[PDB]
Amino acid sequence: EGEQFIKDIQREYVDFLDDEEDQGIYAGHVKDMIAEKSKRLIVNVNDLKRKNPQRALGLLSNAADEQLAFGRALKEYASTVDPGYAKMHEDLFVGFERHVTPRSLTSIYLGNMVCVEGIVTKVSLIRPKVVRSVHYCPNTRKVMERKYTDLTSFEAVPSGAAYPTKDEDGNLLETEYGLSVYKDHQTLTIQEMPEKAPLPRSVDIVCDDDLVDRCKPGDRVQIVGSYRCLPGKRGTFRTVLLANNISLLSKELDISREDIMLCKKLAKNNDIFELLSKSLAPSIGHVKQAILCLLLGGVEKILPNGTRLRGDINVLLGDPSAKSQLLRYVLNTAPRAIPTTGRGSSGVGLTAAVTTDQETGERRLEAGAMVLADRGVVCIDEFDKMSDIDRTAIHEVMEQGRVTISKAGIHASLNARCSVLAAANPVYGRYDQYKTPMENIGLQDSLLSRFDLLFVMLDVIDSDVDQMISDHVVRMHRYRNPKEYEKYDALLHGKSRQRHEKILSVEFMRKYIHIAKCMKPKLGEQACEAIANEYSRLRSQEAVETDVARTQPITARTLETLIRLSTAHARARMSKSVTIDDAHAAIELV
Amino acid sequence: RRDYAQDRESIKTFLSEFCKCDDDGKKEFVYGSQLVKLAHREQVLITIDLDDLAEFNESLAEAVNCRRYTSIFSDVIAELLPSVHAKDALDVYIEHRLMMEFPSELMKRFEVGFAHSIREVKAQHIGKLVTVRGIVTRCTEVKPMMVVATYTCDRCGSETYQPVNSLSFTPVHDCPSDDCRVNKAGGRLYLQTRGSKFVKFQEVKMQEHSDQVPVGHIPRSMTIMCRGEVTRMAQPGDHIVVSGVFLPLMRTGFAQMIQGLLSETFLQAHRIICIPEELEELAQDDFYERLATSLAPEIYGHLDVKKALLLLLVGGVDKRPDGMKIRGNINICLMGDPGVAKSQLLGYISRLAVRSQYTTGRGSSGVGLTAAVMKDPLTGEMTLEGGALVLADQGVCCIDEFDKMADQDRTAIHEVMEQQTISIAKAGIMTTLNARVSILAAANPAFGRYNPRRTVEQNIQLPAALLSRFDLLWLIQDKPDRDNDLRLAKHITYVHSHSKQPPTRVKALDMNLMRRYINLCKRKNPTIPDELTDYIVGAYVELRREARNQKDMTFTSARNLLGILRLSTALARLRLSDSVEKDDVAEALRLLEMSKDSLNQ
Amino acid sequence: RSLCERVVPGNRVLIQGIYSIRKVGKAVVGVRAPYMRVVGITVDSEGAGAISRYTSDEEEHFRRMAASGDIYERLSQSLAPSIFGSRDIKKAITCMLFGGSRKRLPDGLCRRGDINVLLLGDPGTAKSQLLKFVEKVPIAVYTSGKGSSTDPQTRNFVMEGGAMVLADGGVVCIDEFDKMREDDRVAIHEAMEQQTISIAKAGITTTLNSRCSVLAAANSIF
DNA sequence: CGTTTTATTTTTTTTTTTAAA
Ligand SMILES: Nc1ncnc2c1ncn2[C@@H]1O[C@H](COP(=O)(O)OP(=O)(O)OP(=O)(O)O)[C@@H](O)[C@H]1O
Ligand SMILES: Nc1ncnc2c1ncn2[C@@H]1O[C@H](COP(=O)(O)OP(=O)(O)OP(=O)(O)O)[C@@H](O)[C@H]1O
Ligand SMILES: Nc1ncnc2c1ncn2[C@@H]1O[C@H](COP(=O)(O)OP(=O)(O)O)[C@@H](O)[C@H]1O
Repeated sequence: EGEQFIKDIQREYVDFLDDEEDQGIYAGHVKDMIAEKSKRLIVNVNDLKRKNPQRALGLLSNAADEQLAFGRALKEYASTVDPGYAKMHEDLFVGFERHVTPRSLTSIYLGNMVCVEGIVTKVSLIRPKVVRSVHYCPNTRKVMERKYTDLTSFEAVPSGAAYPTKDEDGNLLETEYGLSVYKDHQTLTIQEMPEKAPLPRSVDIVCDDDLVDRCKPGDRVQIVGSYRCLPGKRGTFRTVLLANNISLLSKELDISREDIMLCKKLAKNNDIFELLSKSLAPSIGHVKQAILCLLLGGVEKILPNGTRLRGDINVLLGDPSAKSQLLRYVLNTAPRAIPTTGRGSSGVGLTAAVTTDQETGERRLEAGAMVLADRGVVCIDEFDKMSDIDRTAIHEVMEQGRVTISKAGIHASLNARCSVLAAANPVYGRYDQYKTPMENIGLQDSLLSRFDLLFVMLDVIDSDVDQMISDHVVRMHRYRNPKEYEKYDALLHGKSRQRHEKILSVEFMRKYIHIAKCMKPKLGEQACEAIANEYSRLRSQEAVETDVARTQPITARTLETLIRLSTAHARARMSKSVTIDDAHAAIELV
Repeated sequence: RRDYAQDRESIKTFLSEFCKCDDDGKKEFVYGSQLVKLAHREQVLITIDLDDLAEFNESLAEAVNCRRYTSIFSDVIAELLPSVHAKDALDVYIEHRLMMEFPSELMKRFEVGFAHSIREVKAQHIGKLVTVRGIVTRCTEVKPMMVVATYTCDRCGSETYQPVNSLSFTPVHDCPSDDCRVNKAGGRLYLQTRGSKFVKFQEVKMQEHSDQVPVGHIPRSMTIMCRGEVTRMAQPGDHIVVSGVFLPLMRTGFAQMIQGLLSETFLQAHRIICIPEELEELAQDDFYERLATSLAPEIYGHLDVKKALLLLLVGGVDKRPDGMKIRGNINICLMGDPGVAKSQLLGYISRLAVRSQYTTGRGSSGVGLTAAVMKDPLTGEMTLEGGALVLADQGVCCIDEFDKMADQDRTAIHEVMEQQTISIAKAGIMTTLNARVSILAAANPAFGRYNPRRTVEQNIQLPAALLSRFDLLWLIQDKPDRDNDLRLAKHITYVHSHSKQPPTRVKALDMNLMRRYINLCKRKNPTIPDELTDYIVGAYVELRREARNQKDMTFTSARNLLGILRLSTALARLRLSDSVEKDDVAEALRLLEMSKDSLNQ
Repeated sequence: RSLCERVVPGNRVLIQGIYSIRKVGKAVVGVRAPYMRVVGITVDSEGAGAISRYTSDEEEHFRRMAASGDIYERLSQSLAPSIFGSRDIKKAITCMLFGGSRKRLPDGLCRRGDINVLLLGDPGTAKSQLLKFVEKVPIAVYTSGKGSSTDPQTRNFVMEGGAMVLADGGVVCIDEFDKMREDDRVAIHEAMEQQTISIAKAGITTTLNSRCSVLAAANSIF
């Protein structure tokens, strides 16, 4: 209770509580019946400054003390309306919503609630800390109490010390627990987004219970905070910024039950195969129809009180030089799905015996690179050259899709549902059947059903396709350009194609993803007849008429692939059903 | 706020009026039975559960802190003696101190104890007694823990009481004694272990289930401190569920490394639950083959492999002649690449076979599956920390594609071929480790899929030393069969349109029922009547002639005869009749013959 | 106070400070404190290089020469402004330094505005000193192989980065492709055909790219 | 009847281990 404005300042927030914004929009039946109980309200400064601009400054020069105050007005409001959300008498912190580079926090903004954007990194240990002391006097049996404080909450501390006893007389004095509450505390640091850099300079932050690690090191965010520094330089100094809210920018959705209604109605257009196949890479003949499932992951299967079967698909094919400018249109758009360097390790799934980092370390750098794509997908180049050590470490996966190594590190098991692609180079060029399909590459055929196809990619320059190559590839090269800035919109041959610039689009495409990746289209009465009859005739009649030439991987473990192809098709139309013509999409690979 | 006293009245009513007639059989006194079991000087720990007080009232379903209630009830019934001299060490030793003449905890003599994971463990859980399941890690051992010593003054004579709750302490000095008070007659202070009270003390780390941890998460562990009776109540790598308390840890000491209000929490224990009775129902069923019918329904046909496994499930052949033991464990080998779902049966066995394991073709090099060594200049020295193959005793560690791991890798595993012997001149020993693990070998053929021109060890590249250690070697190939894959297909798709495969051909056997029926088997040690000894030695020769009549054929070890002996008496464990007879070995030879004579025709 | 954010490495300074201290004494007897502070530095303006950090008559210089349509083949004797080589074929540089155009599309791809060119041959042709000059004639670094190329203070792991440092607008020209370790020859395949960059030492992924390119020099076979 | 408490980091040589055309 400093200079006595404090209550008047409280009143001015309480004076937030009168008419249509408060009386209609704001709280009460805006959080409490939606039932989250999380103290934190969103503040929007432009309103408070529209009411009490002096109080919009009351923070921006001294935000040391707006906080007990804000909480007080809130408990008054919520405490004088709802008796349910009132038995949590604590501070019950709030929103408080200048973006400067972590490099431009320059002695100042002290006392100010201001913004910086940057990298989540060094996401760190979690440990609670203590608020009050529910102490007891077991002879006299009075539950008395001792509150505590830190600079990280307010300015002062109590005689911050051991939980007391033998304080009054030497009577029965002991703690009582389950009531002396605690507060979840987290610590981490932030860096500037590196592209701006010409050593880029970091910052340090501290958190609390409802603010606790909303994302991960390897993500980035906008974050708003005050400033302090406690130590006494020369009776050095070092600071930290705090008093925070959260936001995040690198995600993806004004999608209530309207957008689902949008996505349903256009369902019935039957050959979406056309549309969705010509969607991402019109910059490329050729596949895209076939790409479908490497995006979709796969399908889940569990036996009662037993085991399961892995669901997702893995294929790659080709003449040298479309294969490095191709593995795209999903590497960027697909959620959190990561291809890798091409010839990479120390991170496929190994420890890499190198104990020159922290002088100890058992698991101190034990990890791989496909579990970052858990429920995603992968591609790479240079498989045609890559090592055979962790080829071993593939055969576990494509068979199982769970990683189970224990070279003394630890006896692992860890979920993964992932798919991944490969490279190629023909060690002798233009030979596919004159010589043979196989081993114009320098490759192996043990991986029969490991990947889910034997497929081919070909070319020859020609005389007859000569001007065809010219005129189409250049049709591209000048339908590349506008009116067909530095480049306006290229219309014609997407307007002679009677199209529209919000039907060939990403958020328009993944309009039909998030929900389509959620269904459970069970089987009916047709696979059962189809699959065994046909694979029975196939594995024998793939052995005649020159098609023994290209019959390298014939297995009956393929019979899962034969299903999880169409499983995507059942969610390509969101029908919890399947047809014989849905079959033909998962045979026409042939 | 609430009274911690009138509840004492409530619980007096609870335990006093405790013969709760909900069923035929409760008018007797239940906790009176446990009371007199205290009067038996037997029970030192009683137990509380939700149902017990739940019927009583509904307060204390959310009042019970879990702390004050315990000391209160303990003192409450400590002063309850409604009820013999020399029963205990200390108990009579007080009488020794009274022969010439306390808190009730110093005469402790008894105790009591009473759908979320560490990840979900929200940080407003202090004091609440909650439930979590994990996996044990880093097995350790148990030592005594003081509670309150007896620091006698000698010259004065006043056995001082230092009842303590902390984990660190400070001595008690010369005398807080009445005659050692201002009255100048005094000696010094000094404890007496005999009259002192201490308590067992087991601790180990707890790691996560690994089935919950999201896409972007890394499992972490907590600490376990279980003291007193419940010590020695879990091994490493048991998937166990614990009900206890979250409690912070007043790590007092330095005044700047602490003094943050550090709160490095820990857990307090009650119990280690880890997720004949059957005899009447075992009387309901008398059959040998139905196990294959309800074990691993997921594939139709190829029963022969399964029954070969179920034999290893069976066991029951061992002897210790000449002072030396004999290997009573079966070790199958497996070649093939069809779609078999070796991964299937491996997962099935590893689930149902209690005390199971799994390794892969390169996940464990030779030091990991066995014991190994480490390096760190921060914790002390290093140990062996044995691996899956080390740990899998009384069970099986199942390697997949042992063909492809490495050639020299065959060595240390070959060492365990002679069971229970893991020699290590690495940590200054010739240590043993008791490698008592049944072994499961499964691999794929070499380049190709059993190319008929490239013959055995022409197509294979494996030294004889390991095949000799393996009872059975099995190649699995099923060429194009027009009718074969059909049934298997519709069979597979059944649990795709459905969830449970086999209808109306057998009564399915759950993991529990399967294991229990198997639990009744191995202790027969059956009879092999004497006519077999002359007979079987003859039949063995029948092999050794048709082995030699072709010269490009398999070599033979004494284990061929030792094996064909070893298998038969085992299966009588599941015949449960102590009657090793003709069929006991005719199936042995039958299955041996089926192991062979399958690749040419 | 205000004299930070003023100075970065690779510069040349004059200064005034103080010879002052930080330690105390009477260290087998008393060894102690060097440092200085600032008062009022005065830095240098070294000649003609530093259009780097801190006219229209020159545009008249620029344009009245391009008014002449005689630049394509005229500056085919300029890029080596004082010595012989590439003479009738130096016209092919006219495309590369200006480059083509990183013509993005509505669809996925960001095309290869970056495009690469080659040289290869024996020594003695002034091939060492020619590209030596090319660093003098936009921005780059120049040597070949293992010589760019895959602290004890305040407990923060610094990482100064990769090869887009001086080349993202800058481009390079270097010898010894195969005359180099094959561990640092994956990156070239990621760098170059696409700038398919990534990071995996620690657990975070630099998604870098560049408008950069290379030339190759050679002393390979025959 | 008064006046004071408490922190360490990087490199060696052995015995372990691990890498490429
Ligand atoms: N049908 C096509 N559609 C799109 N682009 C094509 C097509 N045919 C050729 N191209 C172009 O030709 C170029 C071929 O070189 P590319 O970058 O594909 O080499 P690469 O296939 O990655 O070489 P390698 O596979 O040996 O590493 C591609 O950049 C691609 O843009
Ligand atoms: N008759 C069958 N019974 C049960 N499952 C089958 C049958 N036929 C095929 N399957 C399924 O097909 C899948 C084939 O892949 P699988 O896991 O068998 O590889 P694998 O045969 O173990 O490989 P490898 O033998 O090379 O190690 C199996 O998971 C299995 O569930
Ligand atoms: N046509 C030429 N004009 C000028 N100098 C030349 C010419 N041909 C060779 N030289 C000489 O060659 C030297 C560079 O040789 P260099 O390219 O280093 O050989 P290498 O490539 O084997 O190292 C220069 O010092 C230069 O004097």
